[PDB]
Amino acid sequence: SSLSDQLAQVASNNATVALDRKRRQKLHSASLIYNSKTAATQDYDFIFENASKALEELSQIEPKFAIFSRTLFSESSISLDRNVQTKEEIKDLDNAINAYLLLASSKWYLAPTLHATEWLVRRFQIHVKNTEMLLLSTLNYYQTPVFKRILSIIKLPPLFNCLSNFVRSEKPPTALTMIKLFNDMDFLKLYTSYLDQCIKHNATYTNQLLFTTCCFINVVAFNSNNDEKLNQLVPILLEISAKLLASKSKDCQIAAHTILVVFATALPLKKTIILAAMETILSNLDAKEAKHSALLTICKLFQTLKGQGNVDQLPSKIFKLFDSKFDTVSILTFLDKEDKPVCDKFITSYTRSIARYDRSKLNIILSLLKKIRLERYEVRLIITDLIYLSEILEDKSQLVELFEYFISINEDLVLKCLKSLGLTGELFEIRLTTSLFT
Amino acid sequence: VKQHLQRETQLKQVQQRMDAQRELLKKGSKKKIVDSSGKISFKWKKQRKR
Amino acid sequence: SLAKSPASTIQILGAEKALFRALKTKHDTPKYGLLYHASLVGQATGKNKGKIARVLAAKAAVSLRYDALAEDRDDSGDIGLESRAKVENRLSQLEGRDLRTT
Amino acid sequence: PNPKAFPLADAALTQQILDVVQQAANLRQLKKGANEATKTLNRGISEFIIMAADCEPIEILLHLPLLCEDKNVPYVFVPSRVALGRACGVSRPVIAASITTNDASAIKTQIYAVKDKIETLLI
Amino acid sequence: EDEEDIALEFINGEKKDKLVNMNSFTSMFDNIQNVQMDTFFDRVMKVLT
Amino acid sequence: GKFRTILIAVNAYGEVWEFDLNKNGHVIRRWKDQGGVGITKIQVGGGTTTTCPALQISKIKQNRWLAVGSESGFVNLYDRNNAMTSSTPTPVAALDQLTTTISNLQFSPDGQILCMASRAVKDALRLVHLPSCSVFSNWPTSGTPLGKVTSVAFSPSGGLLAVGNEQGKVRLWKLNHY
Amino acid sequence: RIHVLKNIHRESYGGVTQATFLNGQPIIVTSGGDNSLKEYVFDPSLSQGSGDVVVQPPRYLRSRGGHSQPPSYIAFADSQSHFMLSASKDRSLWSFSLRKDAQSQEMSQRLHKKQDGGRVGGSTIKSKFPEIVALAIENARIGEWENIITAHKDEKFARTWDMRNKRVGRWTFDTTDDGFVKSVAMSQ
Amino acid sequence: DESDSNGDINALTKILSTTYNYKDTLSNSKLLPPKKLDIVRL
Repeated sequence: SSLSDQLAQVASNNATVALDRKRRQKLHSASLIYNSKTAATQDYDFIFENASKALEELSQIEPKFAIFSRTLFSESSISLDRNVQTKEEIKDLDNAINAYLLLASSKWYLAPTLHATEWLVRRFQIHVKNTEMLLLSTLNYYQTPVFKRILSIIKLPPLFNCLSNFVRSEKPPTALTMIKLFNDMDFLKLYTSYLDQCIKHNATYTNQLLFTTCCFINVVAFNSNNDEKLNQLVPILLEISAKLLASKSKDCQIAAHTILVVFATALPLKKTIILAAMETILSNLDAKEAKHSALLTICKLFQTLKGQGNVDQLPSKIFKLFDSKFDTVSILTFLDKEDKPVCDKFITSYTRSIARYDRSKLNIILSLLKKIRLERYEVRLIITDLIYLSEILEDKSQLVELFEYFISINEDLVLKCLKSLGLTGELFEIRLTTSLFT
Repeated sequence: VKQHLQRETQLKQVQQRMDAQRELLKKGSKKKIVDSSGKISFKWKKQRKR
Repeated sequence: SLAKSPASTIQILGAEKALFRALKTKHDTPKYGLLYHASLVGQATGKNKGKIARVLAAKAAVSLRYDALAEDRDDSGDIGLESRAKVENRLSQLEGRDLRTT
Repeated sequence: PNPKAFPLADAALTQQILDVVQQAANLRQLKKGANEATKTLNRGISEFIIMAADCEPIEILLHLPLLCEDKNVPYVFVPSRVALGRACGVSRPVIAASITTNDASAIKTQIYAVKDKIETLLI
Repeated sequence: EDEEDIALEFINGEKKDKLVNMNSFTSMFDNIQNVQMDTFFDRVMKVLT
Repeated sequence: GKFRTILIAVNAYGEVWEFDLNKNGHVIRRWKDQGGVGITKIQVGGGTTTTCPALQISKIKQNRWLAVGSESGFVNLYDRNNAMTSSTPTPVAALDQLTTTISNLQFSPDGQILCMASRAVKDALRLVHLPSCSVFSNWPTSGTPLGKVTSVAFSPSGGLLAVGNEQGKVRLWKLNHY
Repeated sequence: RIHVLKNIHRESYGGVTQATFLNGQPIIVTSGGDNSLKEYVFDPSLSQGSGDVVVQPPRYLRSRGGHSQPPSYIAFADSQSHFMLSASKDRSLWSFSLRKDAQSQEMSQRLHKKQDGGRVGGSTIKSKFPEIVALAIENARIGEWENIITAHKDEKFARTWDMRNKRVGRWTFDTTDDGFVKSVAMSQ
Repeated sequence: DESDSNGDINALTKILSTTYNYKDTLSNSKLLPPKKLDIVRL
């Protein structure tokens, strides 16, 4: 390698060290508020007073900010220099900085956040040393001028290279630039680690979740014509969807619902994966908007399926979990809803699962089949299952009522089902102990 | 008034010739058709503008 | 008369001096006229100002012909609102495009 | 169709109009769009005007009959703007087309026949 | 009946669905400011359906 | 064991007649192609067609799809189940991928593919997935030797596609799904 | 699961028979029954703060190889007995050094652009040439133009190769009577 | 840290751990997929 390349590595290692007056000036002029002229003349005490006032206001707004007054915004931190610390002490300081940035991500629209983050910018050089966490925490605000100020004073990591032309520019980054930023796989791994930390520490909020959901959905849409890129996108996005579903936050759950719906529409997934995602959706479901989104998600996920086991009944555990979460009258009023997204595959699988397991809501099966319009293959599968159930079950009444309904609508399909099963219509009349045929 | 009419029709013929050449400059498949009288015409292919 | 004028006239209305000196001296014509003071053209930047002027002149011609020639009109400006929505879609597309390489 | 759309032609006249429009499209004797039809009416270089009766709202088209009555130019209504656009030879629907004037045009006889058939409607 | 006739019933069963292309959700960035997550989900479902 | 034969005839305007050949050729119905100018081709698909016939009377099925192809390069695609009622029906899709006259319309025996082709220019063949009504992207390709496509045939069973062109070549492809 | 490297070794000869991480190194040495010995290395992460979460996939470092099937044909490439040419039934033509095994290299089958400017043709899923049944090599014009002719099994043309570049050349020599190539020869 | 030794939230994580190919191809779905075609020249 070149001597110049090795010296470049040396310079990158000793970037923040103020080895003389000019380096001190260049490092200290970087600020989120003041210009370079004022910033060079300011000392640490003045910035510390303003940052302590800002942290007092931040603690009055959010009480969790008061824990940082003993560790980062204390009076002892004025004389703490990073470069004379060891690696363990720098690691502890980095953990504290990460926790502060995670907590301060939501409040960046407030004025005290900027004045309090001045102290971390100027004492602890986070725009040089904690750059990635700063960008990931403030990445939602790319319209706003505070992100412009961060971009102006910041250095860029390797993973943030789509923003290289938006440094020191009046025009903000665009939505296409953010999509191109997210479209990298390693950036997605870094961002899913960040979201894992946010979900683990309960720091997710609505503007963040809307931004990440829109970016993930647009990444899926951009990769929709490459099946290899989509196949690589399966683990990252489905792990982060599982983690968002594990959250207690209904906004996190709705974000995971959106990701699952778009991603299932873009890529035809295995039925095992669809059923496992449905189990994960149904497991931690406790809020009303989450239920409303989750039912539509389940209907769309089942409408996606096109394999041989397409219309097959649910497994017993998943069916009982669905029955516990979503109730019969809720299914009925979901069909009464005027919007009514296409859900015939899920409704038919639900009907066959009811006939397999419950054995007591055959009139509910009748009501569902009256309210939804099913296709011939689905009706044929339902009719065959009901014929088997008529052979098994001792009581015929709940089933025979369904069978006059099936004579009323598509009688010839019932005849062909009986012929396929080897039964004559009069033999089925003997089975039902009632004459139902013309 | 008659001279105004003559200038107007002369400018009309000039503009028609310019517009014919400006249509040749564009994008399409065209065929040169030479009449027996000697007039030069161009006929375009039956193709729809994308 | 403003309804019977086409959209290309409505774009350059008020810039007749520059328009006709350019048309008489074989120079470049104005990109816009009185419509430079509409709010949407102001939101446009750079080369997108002429594009938004062209789009807005076309939609203004549509809305203004409707506004003059309709026998039955509800005085709500719904045609104007739909055309404004279309112009805002076009403006958002033009502004979201960037020229520097990422 | 809208009552303001007048004169609307029948199926056979619509056939002949759209055939002549296709021939003019192949010969580059056609102007597409209400703005360009307005320009040809102003400049006096239009044979006749074809307008699509299913334009919504129709008042985008309705300024053209006034200009046609002023400059004494025949105009006609055909039912479908999709049909008019496909005859004009473009991938977009077209609500107004203008047949321009050319004496050396090979389709002059067809243009003048359809023009007379349109004028009988305007009588 | 035949298994071919049953397969034809499946094939006539499948109906039209909207597909995802690259410029399907680019306009969603305009309105992520004040709206809620359920409203975003409704917009996404409207695009997909 | 009983079926009826319907003749579906289209003129250049777009008006479509349907005759019942069993009832002395009297007219069942008449309707109009939406958009509809310069129509060259009409073709049903998804059931027993003249391209793919039945091997017995019980195998006769109705056709789900109808396609109308014009001089402009437009193909209007009608779903018959909804289009038999309107007498001025709306197409499910209008395809403008080709810019020259539609001279070949064909369907797969299942009707999942519509093959539309033009003999006017080279390499003017497109395969359309139904019911999504979407053109396949990866095929045909810039290096596909279609030529000036004058004739198209679909195999009844094998899933083969035979394309005959102006150089006299008939090239053959197999769809691996079939 | 960090990563999956698919088909680094052929399934028929036994797949990955041995793979060993070297001690303290981000280098794994792999081998299989197909006469290959490869190495893969892990680059350092592109993230500074994240690190262990964001892991780049392993990349190919270096390998040694040979024929996977017995050689169909051999020849000596020069008078110094430095190098041999060997074509095998696994459709590979190799150059093997008698002086140092590192200098052995597989002749590249990447085609050239046609002189007229037309497209070459053939399947986009690229496969190797049919097995070579005959070979002729003359080093009188090595470095100037093609100096190897090979006759391949069940083909009606012969292929030329350049030994200086170690790659297939730009001419295919036809039989012009609709027959398979049985013999090749070259002038001195 | 760990030894391996009524819905569960870990179902998706476990199925992602198990399967390596996520797209469904062995089902023989007999409905033709929309945008990509499997076609070979004879």
